[PDB]
Amino acid sequence: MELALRGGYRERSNQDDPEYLEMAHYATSTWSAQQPGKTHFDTVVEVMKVETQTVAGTNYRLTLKVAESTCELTSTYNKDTCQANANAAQRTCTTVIYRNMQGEKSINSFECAAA
Repeated sequence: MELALRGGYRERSNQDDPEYLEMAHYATSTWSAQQPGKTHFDTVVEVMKVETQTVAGTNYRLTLKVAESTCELTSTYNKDTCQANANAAQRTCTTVIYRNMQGEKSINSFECAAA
């Protein structure tokens, strides 16, 4: 559930693999569903930075711009149907998704800066 190392992240391009965006939506929708007082999913406006660290498993550290979606938590999250309005408050969130060598992923951390 963790890969712990100081330094050793390598920047990757957000243009080079569609999985970074998929993982960003996974992390954002999953995290926001767990938050108190929340009525709607948060969604991913942009993957701003991608960095990865690998030993056997891999950490994906994604720096995201996130905003409240138009989808209620009582509905099923859909990445291409739950977009944020331009006037919704945006914030920067950083998430580390840990995927073990055998392909199982979890959200090791998800932290948002204030708007």
